[PDB]
Amino acid sequence: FRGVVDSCCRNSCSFSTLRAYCD
Amino acid sequence: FRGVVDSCCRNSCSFSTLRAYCDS
Amino acid sequence: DFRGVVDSCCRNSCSFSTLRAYCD
Amino acid sequence: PTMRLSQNVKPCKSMDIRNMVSHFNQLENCTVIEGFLLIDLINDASPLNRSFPKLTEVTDYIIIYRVTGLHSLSKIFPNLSVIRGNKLFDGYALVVYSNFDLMDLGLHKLRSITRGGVRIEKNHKLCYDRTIDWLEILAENETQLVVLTENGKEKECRLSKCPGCQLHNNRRLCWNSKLCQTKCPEKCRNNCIDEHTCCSQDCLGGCVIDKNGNESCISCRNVSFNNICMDSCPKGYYQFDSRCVTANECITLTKFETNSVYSGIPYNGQCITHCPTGYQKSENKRMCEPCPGGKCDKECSSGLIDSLERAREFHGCTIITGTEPLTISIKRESGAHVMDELKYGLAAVHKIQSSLMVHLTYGLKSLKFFQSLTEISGDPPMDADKYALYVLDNRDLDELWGPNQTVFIRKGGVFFHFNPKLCVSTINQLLPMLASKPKFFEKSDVGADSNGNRGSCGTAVLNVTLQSVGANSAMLNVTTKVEIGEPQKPSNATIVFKDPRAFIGFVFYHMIDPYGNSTKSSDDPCDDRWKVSSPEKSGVMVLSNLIPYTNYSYYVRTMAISSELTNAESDVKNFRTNPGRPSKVTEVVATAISDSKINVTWSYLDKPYGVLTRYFIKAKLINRPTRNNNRDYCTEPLVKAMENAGMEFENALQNFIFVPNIDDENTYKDEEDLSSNKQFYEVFAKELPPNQTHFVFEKLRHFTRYAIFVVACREEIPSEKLRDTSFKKSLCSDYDTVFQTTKRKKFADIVMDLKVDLEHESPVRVRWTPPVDPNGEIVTYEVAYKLQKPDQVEEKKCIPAADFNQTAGYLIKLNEGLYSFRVRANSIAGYGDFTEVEHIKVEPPP
Amino acid sequence: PTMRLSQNVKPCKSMDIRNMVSHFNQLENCTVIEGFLLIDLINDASPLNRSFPKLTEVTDYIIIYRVTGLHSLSKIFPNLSVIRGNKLFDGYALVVYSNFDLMDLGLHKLRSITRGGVRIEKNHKLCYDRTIDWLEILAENETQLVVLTENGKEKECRLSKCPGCQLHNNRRLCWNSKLCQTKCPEKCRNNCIDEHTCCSQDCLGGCVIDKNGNESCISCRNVSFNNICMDSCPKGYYQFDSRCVTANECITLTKFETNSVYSGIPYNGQCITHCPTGYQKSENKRMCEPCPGGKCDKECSSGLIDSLERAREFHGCTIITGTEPLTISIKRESGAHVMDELKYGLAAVHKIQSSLMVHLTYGLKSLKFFQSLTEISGDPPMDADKYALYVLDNRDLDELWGPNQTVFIRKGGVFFHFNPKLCVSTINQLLPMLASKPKFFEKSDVGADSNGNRGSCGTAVLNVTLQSVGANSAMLNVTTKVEIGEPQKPSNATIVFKDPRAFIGFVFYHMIDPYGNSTKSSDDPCDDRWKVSSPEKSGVMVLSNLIPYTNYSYYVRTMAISSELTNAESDVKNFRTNPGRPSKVTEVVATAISDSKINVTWSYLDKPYGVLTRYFIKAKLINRPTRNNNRDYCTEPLVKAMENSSQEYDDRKVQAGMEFENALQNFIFVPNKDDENTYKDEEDLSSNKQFYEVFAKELPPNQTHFVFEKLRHFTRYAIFVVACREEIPSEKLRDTSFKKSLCSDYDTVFQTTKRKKFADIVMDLKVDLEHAESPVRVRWTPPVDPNGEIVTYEVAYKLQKPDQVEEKKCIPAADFNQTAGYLIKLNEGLYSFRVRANSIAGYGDFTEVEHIKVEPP
Amino acid sequence: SLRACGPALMDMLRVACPNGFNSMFA
Amino acid sequence: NSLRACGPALMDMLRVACPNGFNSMFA
Amino acid sequence: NSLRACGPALMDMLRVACPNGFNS
Ligand SMILES: *[C@@H]1O[C@H](CO)[C@@H](O)[C@H](O)[C@H]1NC(C)=O
Ligand SMILES: *[C@@H]1O[C@H](CO)[C@@H](O)[C@H](O)[C@H]1NC(C)=O
Ligand SMILES: *[C@@H]1O[C@H](CO)[C@@H](O)[C@H](O)[C@H]1NC(C)=O
Ligand SMILES: *[C@@H]1O[C@H](CO)[C@@H](O)[C@H](O)[C@H]1NC(C)=O
Ligand SMILES: *[C@@H]1O[C@H](CO)[C@@H](O)[C@H](O)[C@H]1NC(C)=O
Ligand SMILES: *[C@@H]1O[C@H](CO)[C@@H](O)[C@H](O)[C@H]1NC(C)=O
Ligand SMILES: *[C@@H]1O[C@H](CO)[C@@H](O)[C@H](O)[C@H]1NC(C)=O
Ligand SMILES: *[C@@H]1O[C@H](CO)[C@@H](O)[C@H](O)[C@H]1NC(C)=O
Ligand SMILES: *[C@@H]1O[C@H](CO)[C@@H](O)[C@H](O)[C@H]1NC(C)=O
Ligand SMILES: *[C@@H]1O[C@H](CO)[C@@H](O)[C@H](O)[C@H]1NC(C)=O
Ligand SMILES: *[C@@H]1O[C@H](CO)[C@@H](O)[C@H](O)[C@H]1NC(C)=O
Ligand SMILES: *[C@@H]1O[C@H](CO)[C@@H](O)[C@H](O)[C@H]1NC(C)=O
Ligand SMILES: *[C@@H]1O[C@H](CO)[C@@H](O)[C@H](O)[C@H]1NC(C)=O
Ligand SMILES: *[C@@H]1O[C@H](CO)[C@@H](O)[C@H](O)[C@H]1NC(C)=O
Repeated sequence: FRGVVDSCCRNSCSFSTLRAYCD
Repeated sequence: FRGVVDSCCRNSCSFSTLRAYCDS
Repeated sequence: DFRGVVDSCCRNSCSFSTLRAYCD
Repeated sequence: PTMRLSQNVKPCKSMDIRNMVSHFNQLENCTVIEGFLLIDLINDASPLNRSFPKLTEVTDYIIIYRVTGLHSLSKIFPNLSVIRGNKLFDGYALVVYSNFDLMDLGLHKLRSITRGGVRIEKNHKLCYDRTIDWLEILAENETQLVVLTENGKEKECRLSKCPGCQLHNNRRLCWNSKLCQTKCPEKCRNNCIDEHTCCSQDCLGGCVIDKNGNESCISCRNVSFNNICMDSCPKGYYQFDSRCVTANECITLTKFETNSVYSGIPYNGQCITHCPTGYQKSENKRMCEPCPGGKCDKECSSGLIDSLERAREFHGCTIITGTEPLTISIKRESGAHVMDELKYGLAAVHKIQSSLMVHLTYGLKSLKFFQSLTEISGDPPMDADKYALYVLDNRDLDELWGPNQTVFIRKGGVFFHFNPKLCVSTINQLLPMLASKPKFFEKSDVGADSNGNRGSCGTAVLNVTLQSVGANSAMLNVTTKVEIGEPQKPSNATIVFKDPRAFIGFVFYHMIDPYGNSTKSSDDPCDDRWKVSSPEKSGVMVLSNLIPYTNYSYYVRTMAISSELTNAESDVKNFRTNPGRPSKVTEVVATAISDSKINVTWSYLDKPYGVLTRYFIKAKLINRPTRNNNRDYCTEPLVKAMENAGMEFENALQNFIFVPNIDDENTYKDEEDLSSNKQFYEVFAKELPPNQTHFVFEKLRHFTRYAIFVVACREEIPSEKLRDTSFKKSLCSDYDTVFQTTKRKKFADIVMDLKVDLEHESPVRVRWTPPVDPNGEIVTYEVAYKLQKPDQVEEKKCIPAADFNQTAGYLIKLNEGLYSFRVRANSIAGYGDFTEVEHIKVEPPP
Repeated sequence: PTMRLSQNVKPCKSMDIRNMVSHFNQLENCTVIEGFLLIDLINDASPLNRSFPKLTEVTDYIIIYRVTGLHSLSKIFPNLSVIRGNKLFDGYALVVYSNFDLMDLGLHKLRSITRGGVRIEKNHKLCYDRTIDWLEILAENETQLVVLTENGKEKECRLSKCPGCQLHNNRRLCWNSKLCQTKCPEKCRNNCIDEHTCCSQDCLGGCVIDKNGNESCISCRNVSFNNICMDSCPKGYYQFDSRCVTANECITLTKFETNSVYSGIPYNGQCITHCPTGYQKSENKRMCEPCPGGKCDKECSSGLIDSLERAREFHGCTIITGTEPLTISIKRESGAHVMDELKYGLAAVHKIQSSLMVHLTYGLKSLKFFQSLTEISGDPPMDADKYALYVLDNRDLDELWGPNQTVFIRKGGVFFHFNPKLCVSTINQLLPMLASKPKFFEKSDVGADSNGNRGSCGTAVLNVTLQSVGANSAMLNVTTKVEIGEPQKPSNATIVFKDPRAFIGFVFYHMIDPYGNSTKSSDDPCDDRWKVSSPEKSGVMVLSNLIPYTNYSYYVRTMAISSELTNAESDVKNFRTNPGRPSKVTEVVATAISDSKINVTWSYLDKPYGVLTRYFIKAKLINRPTRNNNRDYCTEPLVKAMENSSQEYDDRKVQAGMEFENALQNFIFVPNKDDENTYKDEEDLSSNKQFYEVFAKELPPNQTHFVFEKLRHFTRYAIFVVACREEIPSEKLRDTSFKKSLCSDYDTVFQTTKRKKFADIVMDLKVDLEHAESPVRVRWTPPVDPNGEIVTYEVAYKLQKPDQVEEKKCIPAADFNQTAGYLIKLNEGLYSFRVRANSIAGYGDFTEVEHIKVEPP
Repeated sequence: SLRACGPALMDMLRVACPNGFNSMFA
Repeated sequence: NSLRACGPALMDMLRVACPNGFNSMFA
Repeated sequence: NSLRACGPALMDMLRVACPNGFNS
């Protein structure tokens, strides 16, 4: 895992932001 | 028009007319 | 007096479309 | 092929038993009733006798109204088998209403009711009303017409055991305790003489069978002639309900209807009361002839239609006239036959000279039954001559005039209000029908949201597909693509919104639904079942914080600015999450059984979040208790020890800052780590099947505390079996340790090998060998002695273990005498046990 | 005399930096701020590579909210000298809130905060927040408003050593590890450079001293003009915070102070933002003037109100103007708070120039929120001057203007349709309202059938009376006789139903209300406060499972089918249940005080029912424990330390049954253990007169603890505690011998007193010998009042010689019935003797020593 | 003068003429 | 669809609501 | 709407959110 751990824990993240991490 | 519930109930009726459905 | 976001989303529930109004 | 019926039929016309018992004689040995049979207003029916088994079926219907003094209906109709319901009373074929003394329906012989249904209402003592499967008796195509209410079933009628036939179909279906319902196999439903003996399809309601093999039908399938059942009447004879008759017989027979008398007329092989469409009765009343001008223009006065029964009167009416508006206020308990009775009644009308009004209707589906209507002259309009079509408070009206039917309205305007299932678009169809041809309704004549707010308005359907599912989250996918403005190729999917501003986005709903049958969210002010989500224009959403291994129901709908009436929704799909992590095992209790056996018990009183294929018990030795240095032994001995708002400033700041724009058992295996000396287990663990709620170890070390696991593990889904290659998994539950201690070994093995001696006034010496494996470390040795003198008391001394063996034994100074000696070791576990006695003598001479 | 300030001034108005660092350009070479300066929501301040030394003073507060990537605050303000704080935020003049990267302030040159407090919190890396005594920064008066919290003060701030630098209160005065903080001597009070180098009082916050020897202020204390300080502005100019300006400048010197900016008005020497109370501002803003009408009212433009967030823009409006009509079209069924927001935006409205329209509203309960409307002038009316009040298609509009509340429509008619909840009689309240004064409304204006279709109209009043009230049940009695059928044919009976079948029955509401002021209904989607009984046609109801001695509220309404308009409901009433039985006393704890006393302590945390008329205490002496015969002693002696959905219901069933009945009747006929009774004062001394066998007392309701006396030594007492309540006048004549229940249940508590101080003691012991060859003998008396049975007697003896240690013998209680004596054989010599008893309470005390001489041949 | 309905109508009619009803078909 | 939140929770909800800049205060 | 998860919950969230692979 990468900074996703903090881009979606320390602050909420939207659907598109999360989807952006897919290959 | 001849029915009881259209002679009495709506339009109201009177005892004189009521004693026609039963007299024998 | 004045009212704003906090009384619009904290003192009572609010729809997500409201928060969208505070974005440039 | 051909089959006689039982007994020659003695038909007799419609019969009514009135005001007292002896009128029952009119019904004596009538085989079949050519019309309706009714019993009413018998102040005291108890004096009845002579039940009438010869009667078998009635063509039209049965109504029993306010007959008092009657216990069970079977005492009048022993062998009533079938009710044909040719003509029907307000959609009902059997009525048993407002009767106090009827506590047993009793119709055991009844098999089939051909049309309509049955109402059994306000019969207080009539227990066992709901203990019959009417739906097998009734016609299968539409069985909705059953009503059982107000039959004193609150507490008094709870003798439901009945002969239990006994418990079939989750009911002891019965006509009271005496008889149970006689079912028929689906191959011959309501056409069986017993549970297995199906009758011939040429019969109806079973047949009589005798040793001679001369089977005979109880009632014919279609018709009868010379007591022979056949599919159709022979040439030269006219069908009259259930039998064929001659011309004169038909001309003399009669049916009583609409409180009026109709004499049958033979026509086209049938005896009919009214000439069919386009025909009229002959002046001599013996035949039907074509109407002059193609059809007869009979006109009928307007009025009110409070029930399907009243609507029957309008049969054959072509023109409705009279200043009174023709009001339809049918109130059915969701019945079905309304569309049939009304179609029979009013369908012939081609124009209403007066105004129409549909008010307070319940169960009326549509006005399509005005099949021939073409104009509403509205000469006198209703409500101050303002309106000619008045539609108010119709709880079930859902569609207006039939497909491309036209009705010209000449005077006045429409008025639609409070029709929960009639969407506005349907109302708009009337625009080209008005004489004024308005492009829009005056805003006082059509409510905008009071119409169609409950019923599903005109809307397309969205294909919604599930992309993936996990432990706590799932992703949806709306397949039906939306488009904005011109599509450039319509009919390749749909849902086209003219303006980009119009479409706000898809909205997803979901909520827990173990049974998978939850209903959609209504417009109720506080229906909070569904967890509505925020709009998403991309058509994809990730439901989150789901409960693992649970069923869910979800559906979609398009949200747009209220000006745009285009709308669509999906069906209520369903799905279930993945297993996830099982919950901790509850109620783990550990009890010591002996010095070397611990006994663990538990129970799974929580959701397993999957299928738990196996438990896992593990016990590992915690290091033995130890003597702390500051222990005050031999001065403070112990016998036993086994008990082991401030934020408001932040709000005021936010209000101003924003401004709107303008132990780590990852993996396990069965293991048994025997001690170094091979006498006890250091750690023990074993996999168990889900059977066990308890397990007992053995060969456990005496007086030692063991920490106990209890872990439940779930089965592995194929995806998790490989997809989660090297991380997490987490397929086994969490746990919390439980501690228990083995008791203090045997009742012996404390000290041994004792002896006493002296130097040669010599002091006394006592020797012993310390225990090899006592209940914890020895804290003290207690030495006791007693003189060989009667009634003596034993003295004793204490040493804190000490270097007792330095001199090969403890030293004692004692006076003259003969003494017995005892010794015991004492450990942290508690008081020990003394050894056997030994003796020594003191004898200093002068 | 007077001196120029530091450098030429170039003010810039109130500013705000947000969403990116590049916005910092707005501060380029600003000398001062004519308003607040707030920086916030910069998600990363690291890329910044400039400072703004020329910024020296800020007229209003600074707030630094949620700026991240900024560690040293000084990076932005190299020389922020004075925080004039002319206007405060929430009473504060400096806020540094939740800066998750801030570590240091570093405002070395800051020297004064002329007003307001300082709040600094949630800066989870901020050290040195506590290392400056703020009260020497704040004004020279009481401004104890500082608040410092959650600034990561736990342990990590090891660099608090600071260069030492001045030290006071056992801590250095330092901004950070290298920026020490310096005070001024009391001779200046914050216009000084160091501990002695202080400048003219005319300067505030500091000064610059040139090599020429001249002195220049970095900020003027009172005012400035043409870069020159002085006490007051020259005439022909107007003061604006720091600098005097010309009127043509004041007219453009706006200040924000709220979501809408206010312009500056040159007024008698001061550039005030808005005129004082009772003064209007000229259309040219060249001056204020007294209100032409005495009162001043804010005009506003008409426009559609599509949602609550759009209504809040109307706050403070008093006159609505413009040809467009005020269209209230809030489709969002926001529920309860809808009234709150609509009232906030419009409560102050007084006059509407162009009529009002309410359309397609969902949750709008009533138009009460026009709390101050008095005139709908309707100069331009709706729809070609036809209408001036346009209420159409509202699902929940129930009331027009509140009580009284005249509105005096001047022009045009009105329009009402499709308002199902609005009873027509309510609309008729407007008949005396219209200026035209019509006697009635035409069907074209108010729908006869489209209004009140579902509203409670023409409600009558029902008399509800409660027959009886119990401990946990009560009965109601709807007194108002209701003629379910038509009288046939007497008069009277105000409330009547034309059809028996149309009246399902009364329905009874009730709920717990400690204040008796609960209302029948409240503005809520579905308030589940009221418990609803099932429809009840009889007219009498019995509530059950009521919590005793609690105040309730209840009211009754009729439940008629949808198509029947006759209905009624009673006013809300109150009643209180009976006192019932009080709850158990709590945490009864009893402790021994001696061999003769016990202290009993308790409280009454659990709620009572009724009033605590009396506490009750009782003590029953439990029979003393005694030896079990199978036990042994002298082999196991005792030390013995002692123990102890809303969804309006469907009437489809009733309607359908009704119509079927009508049709059928039309067709059928044709023409031609301590029961509380013992709870009373009671005392019973034993026959020995030494101790109480049974002891009880009645106590006032405020003695939470009691102490006993004359108790038996070493015995277990069955303590007993109870609460009681007074009896209602009806109770004392309804009960004869069976109800009672005036007192609570009890939790028996056992205590054991203590052993007698001197314990078991033997007395009158003596040695003896036969015929003075026979063994010597000893005789004594058992203790008079031992602590239970003397299970064993113990005698100790020793030779009067050095070598022999003390010897002892033990005998059970037996063998002393013969002469209460014991024997032993001894050799020639003289001995000493001692004796004691041992009982089930423990070892006894030793008696005084005896002596004896022995001399057989 | 009379206005009864449903069971009220039934009972009032029964009381007003308990001497039996004329009935039909005869 | 009811974001009842206060203080830092509300700030986080705003941040997740829109990644752009927040407010045009006289700009 | 909004999302918030951590640890294995976040791992599952990302697993569902990316039916295709996601790099280390
Ligand atoms: C049956 O009742 C009739 C009168 O209704 C009577 O004449 C006859 O005798 C009775 N028969 C029997 C067997 O009770
Ligand atoms: C049938 O009933 C009639 C009365 O209408 C009677 O005269 C006749 O005897 C009866 N016949 C049989 C077989 O019951
Ligand atoms: C009217 O509708 C019927 C369907 O019942 C259809 O067959 C017919 O073609 C339609 N005609 C017109 C003119 O719309
Ligand atoms: C399912 O969603 C994906 C995006 O996650 C999209 O590419 C795909 O088209 C959707 N399904 C279909 C059938 O289009
Ligand atoms: C939905 O999918 C089915 C195939 O599964 C297809 O036949 C149908 O046309 C689709 N409908 C829409 C509205 O996309
Ligand atoms: C729906 O499921 C519930 C249980 O969840 C059950 O009680 C109810 O009878 C079901 N109804 C239908 C129509 O399936
Ligand atoms: C102890 O073991 C026995 C035999 O396996 C079992 O019956 C019992 O339940 C166990 N103890 C407890 C507390 O369950
Ligand atoms: C124990 O579990 C096995 C499955 O492993 C099952 O076949 C068996 O019936 C179970 N026995 C009991 C007594 O639960
Ligand atoms: C850095 O400073 C230069 C001036 O040297 C300026 O032009 C630039 O905008 C600054 N950039 C940032 C990110 O502060
Ligand atoms: C109170 O109820 C009783 C029946 O319990 C009834 O007789 C009485 O009339 C009611 N009260 C009044 C004032 O009628
Ligand atoms: C209610 O009771 C009062 C007296 O308590 C009486 O004056 C009034 O007429 C009653 N009204 C009704 C509607 O019962
Ligand atoms: C009732 O009165 C109490 C104070 O006794 C008060 O707190 C409460 O708000 C009041 N309720 C209403 C509805 O007025
Ligand atoms: C409770 O009701 C009684 C009368 O039943 C009344 O005296 C008392 O004031 C009420 N309590 C309150 C708090 O209103
Ligand atoms: C014992 O009772 C006395 C009252 O005589 C009281 O003053 C004292 O506090 C009590 N002590 C305890 C420990 O309850």
